[PDB]
Amino acid sequence: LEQILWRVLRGNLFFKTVEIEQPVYDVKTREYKHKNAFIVFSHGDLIIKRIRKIAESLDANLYDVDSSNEGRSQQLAKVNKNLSDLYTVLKTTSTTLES
Amino acid sequence: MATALYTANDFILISLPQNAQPVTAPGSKTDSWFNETLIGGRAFVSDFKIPEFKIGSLDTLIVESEELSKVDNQIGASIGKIIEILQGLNETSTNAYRTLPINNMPVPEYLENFQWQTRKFKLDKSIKDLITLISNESSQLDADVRATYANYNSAKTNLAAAERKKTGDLSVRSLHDIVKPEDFVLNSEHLTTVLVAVPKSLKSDFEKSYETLSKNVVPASASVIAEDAEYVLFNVHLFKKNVQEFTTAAREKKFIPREFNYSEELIDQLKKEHDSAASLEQSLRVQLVRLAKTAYVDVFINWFHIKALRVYVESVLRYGLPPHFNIKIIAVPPKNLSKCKSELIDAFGFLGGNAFMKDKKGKINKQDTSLHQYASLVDTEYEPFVMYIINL
Repeated sequence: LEQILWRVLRGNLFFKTVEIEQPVYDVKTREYKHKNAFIVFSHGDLIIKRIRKIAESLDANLYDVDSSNEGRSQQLAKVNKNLSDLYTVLKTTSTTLES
Repeated sequence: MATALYTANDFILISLPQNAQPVTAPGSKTDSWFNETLIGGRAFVSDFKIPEFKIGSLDTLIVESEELSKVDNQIGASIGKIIEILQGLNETSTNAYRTLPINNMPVPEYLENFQWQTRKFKLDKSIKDLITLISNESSQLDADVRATYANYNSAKTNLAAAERKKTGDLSVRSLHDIVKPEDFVLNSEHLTTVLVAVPKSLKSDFEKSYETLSKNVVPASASVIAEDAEYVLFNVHLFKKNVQEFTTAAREKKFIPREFNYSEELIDQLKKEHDSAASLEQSLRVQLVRLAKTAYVDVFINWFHIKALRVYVESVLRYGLPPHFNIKIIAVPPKNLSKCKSELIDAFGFLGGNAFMKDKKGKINKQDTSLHQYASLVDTEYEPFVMYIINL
């Protein structure tokens, strides 16, 4: 897709993707893999619907940060608290069950 | 490129912007330095005449491009079906009226003859306007062609049906012109005469067991006056209650079930309908040929203007701000694409990109994986410029 967008979309979006530091296990067959994180802007609209109906095939984990990059704060916290919480159920359940 | 096979040529269009150059030797620009570059000093390279067409969105661009491409290729298939049915008409044993002076005008120029060949081609319209215009115009003209060909299909089926009854061996034909009426005696309203036929081997052999029938079997007057193919027909008497018994008694030794109970109007109607079908098909072919060829030639212009519009779309995408450039035409003898394209097309692609270089290039689409689609409408890997199959 990196190159497909180059011509089907004219390459009209400033393509920006980065390597992942220490990726993790995939899910379907539940093993490891590597990936990259493309960042795409726009000011044309339906191009976005094109993006959706083309990228759903492989993986469409829809994401976008607040360009006004101060929402970042709550972005972090709202799920940092959630993970802090979920870190417990694992130990609690394991302990009770095994015991 | 091209698609047909005749004593004709092949044609292509290409996107060339202003910033582009024909890079084969430094110190020149587009229009010059490309006059005989294409081998032979024989070809003739020109541009295409087409202005802007007012557009609102790029998201628009894509949708009109897709729908157009669809209808374009659909009507390409339609025109293929046309040439097929025209050959079926077989105005000539070989292909006819193709490569002949198009619209009575020599073929070579009649496409580079395009000086904005206008029928309703006026800029006043908009994009959707001419889109639906041509779509529906093609729709109706092709439907008319379909009606023409279906009329011929029905006519040919019925003509063949009739011709079978006038073709083949005896006992498969009808009786409308091979016999004459004034033999079945109706002088008496008691006797009934059946003109049954028998093979040659036993023609006179039915002159022995033939008199056990009823009153007044008029004797010494039955014989054969015609021989359908090889076997023999004759005259038989039988009373009004002496029909099915005789039929079974005769079929007991294998005579075909074929009796033509006569009435003059039968042969009259048969001759009338044979003549009617003959004249029907005659007029049908002789007029539909000219009608179809006329529709064909009048269509060609829009059939190619649509792809001209396609390449204009391709342009306004690929290089944008000036919606037109030297979108160049090519005219060169055929059977030479192998060593008449590669250098220049590869050089223009080289100019068209600055981040990718590989060996395999093309347009095909194969549903193997995300790779291998090669268009700006479907996925692609390496396809800088734009051209297409152009031929009458």
